[PDB]
Amino acid sequence: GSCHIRQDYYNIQLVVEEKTGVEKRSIMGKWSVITREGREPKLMEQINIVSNNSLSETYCYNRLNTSSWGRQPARQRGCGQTVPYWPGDNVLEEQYYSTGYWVNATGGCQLREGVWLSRKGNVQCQRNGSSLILQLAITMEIPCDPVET
Ligand SMILES: *[C@@H]1O[C@H](CO)[C@@H](O[C@@H]2O[C@H](CO)[C@@H](O)[C@H](O)[C@H]2NC(C)=O)[C@H](O)[C@H]1NC(C)=O
Ligand SMILES: *[C@@H]1O[C@H](CO)[C@@H](O)[C@H](O)[C@H]1NC(C)=O
Ligand SMILES: *[C@@H]1O[C@H](CO)[C@@H](O)[C@H](O)[C@H]1NC(C)=O
Repeated sequence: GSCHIRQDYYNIQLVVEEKTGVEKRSIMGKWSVITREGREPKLMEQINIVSNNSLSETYCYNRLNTSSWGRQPARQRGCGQTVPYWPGDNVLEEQYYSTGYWVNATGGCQLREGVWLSRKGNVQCQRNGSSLILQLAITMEIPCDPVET
């Protein structure tokens, strides 16, 4: 994925174990939470590179299958929409965990069976005040609440 070298202003404080998902306070690990100035925190993989004719490190927002973590995200996003996680949701393109980081996930934009998070979809609804648009496959449960209060 997108890679960026560590800058001296980065204050890396959180590492996550790839398979187990254990979070620990540390400055250094294979998967670390990186917050580039202004940007959302992201879990990034340390990768070996050649840069300016020398061996080095960089950090890349690479895909990570979080199934073995055995814990759910607080939000997910895919196909240009970000939604709260509701139990029953499928894995989307990225997952946000409550300690505070996005993970590049292994899913897509199918939120439930036959229900896609699609900006050009046919159903508008909300989850906890957050607006979303769904595309439904051809009864069908709508996994969200009406916009009317
Ligand atoms: C999640 O990570 C994957 C790689 O693990 C990213 O996919 C690659 O993105 C780069 C550009 O950044 C392309 O050159 C590659 O062809 C893509 N595929 C692979 C298999 O490497 C993906 O873009 C990342 N997703 C997000 C949302 O950042
Ligand atoms: C992620 O891992 C789980 C457990 O091994 C597996 O069932 C699932 O298919 C994996 N997802 C992808 C996209 O490989
Ligand atoms: C979001 O809404 C659902 C259903 O309306 C509810 O079950 C859930 O507790 C809400 N979550 C929060 C954080 O309010």
